[PDB]
Amino acid sequence: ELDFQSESYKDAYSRINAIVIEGEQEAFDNYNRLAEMLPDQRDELHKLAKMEQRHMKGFMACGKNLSVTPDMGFAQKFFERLHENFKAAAAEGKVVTCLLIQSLIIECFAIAAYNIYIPVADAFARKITEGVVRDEYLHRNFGEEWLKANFDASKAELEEANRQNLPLVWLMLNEVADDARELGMERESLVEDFMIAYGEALENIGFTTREIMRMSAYGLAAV
Ligand SMILES: CCCCCCCCCCCCCCCCO
Repeated sequence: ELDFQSESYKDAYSRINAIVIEGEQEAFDNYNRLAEMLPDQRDELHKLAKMEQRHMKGFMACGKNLSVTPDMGFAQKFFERLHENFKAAAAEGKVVTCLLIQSLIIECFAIAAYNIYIPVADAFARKITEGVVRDEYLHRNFGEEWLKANFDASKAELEEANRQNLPLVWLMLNEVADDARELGMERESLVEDFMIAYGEALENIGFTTREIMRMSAYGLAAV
């Protein structure tokens, strides 16, 4: 009983949908830079970027389906600080920090958003998103397997990158709140599903329960 036609919904949608398009666009780029920095896995590293471009096109289609023009300007600025950190990190061969930003933080944020979105999405959008989500399950998380295979060498930079970057996702959660509520996506649910995905991700890489509690609390304990 959400009105996908009303002006509130389309308005909030212009920004939310833009965020996802932009996030996919930057994932595409990011996974290309990662293809350079790790030329060795560039094959698998190139397949993911392409996959996100597909996903990006899908969400664009979700936009026209609702006859909504996505505010791509607002979306660019939503990702800017994290995009800056990724760029700077990338410049300096800091591949661990790049993977944490893209493979862990960005992709946990998206998986959380997609699952909250589905049960309240319109028919077309729900289909695309179910597809996107399936694609994410049925492919290895590259950066996560890498970081895991390389944990001891990467542990310290990860903790640092987590301190530099986790708070920015926290800002993004607060910024996206109003509009997401309009779409029927509860803010509490998003924070919850994010932490669950991120915490599990940090476990898989090699962090202990105590380390995971410490690292997860870095955004919210400042708030
Ligand atoms: C039309 C999609 C609805 C879900 C919107 C989620 C609200 C904000 C989260 C955006 C996260 C974008 C990350 C994409 C990265 C891709 O790998």
